[PDB]
Amino acid sequence: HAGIFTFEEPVTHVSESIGIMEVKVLRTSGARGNVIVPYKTIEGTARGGGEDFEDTCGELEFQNDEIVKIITIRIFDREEYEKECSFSLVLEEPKWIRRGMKGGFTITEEYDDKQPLTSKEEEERRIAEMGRPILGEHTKLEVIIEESYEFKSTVD
Repeated sequence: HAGIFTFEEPVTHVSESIGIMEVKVLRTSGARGNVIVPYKTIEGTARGGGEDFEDTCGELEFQNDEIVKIITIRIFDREEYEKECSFSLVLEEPKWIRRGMKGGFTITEEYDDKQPLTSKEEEERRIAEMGRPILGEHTKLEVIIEESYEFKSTVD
C-alpha cells in the first residue's frame, strides 16, 4: 500500500540530562502488514560514538496502523562546553513484508544481494517503487541538545 511514515515534529530540543528521548514515528496513510522502517542518526554538530549522543540506527517494525513505534536515543549526561550541537535523525526507505496483509501478498523472491529488488533493467522499476512504502514529504528530526537551549512552544 502507499505507506507514509513521518516524525511527530521535525525539530525537538531536549535536555542533556534526559537520558533517553522518545520520538514516535507516525503513519499518515497507515500501516497494514509488516513494515520495516529503518532510521539513522545523522551527526550534525553533535558527535556520535557515545560522545554527546549515542548514535542509533535500526529498523522499526510497523505491523498494523494500530501500533506506533518509538525511537529511543541515548543522550549522555555530558556537561562538556557550549556547542551548537545538534543531530538529525532521518527515516530510511521502509519495506513491506508479506503475511501481514490479506489477499495480495508481495512475495519478495526477486531480490538481489547487492541492493535492489529489480535486479534487471528498467522494467517499470520506478512504478514498482511508487508501489512501495515511503516516508513523508520532508521528514527529519533535528534533535537539539547542549547546556542552555531555548524551549519553544513545541505543540501539536
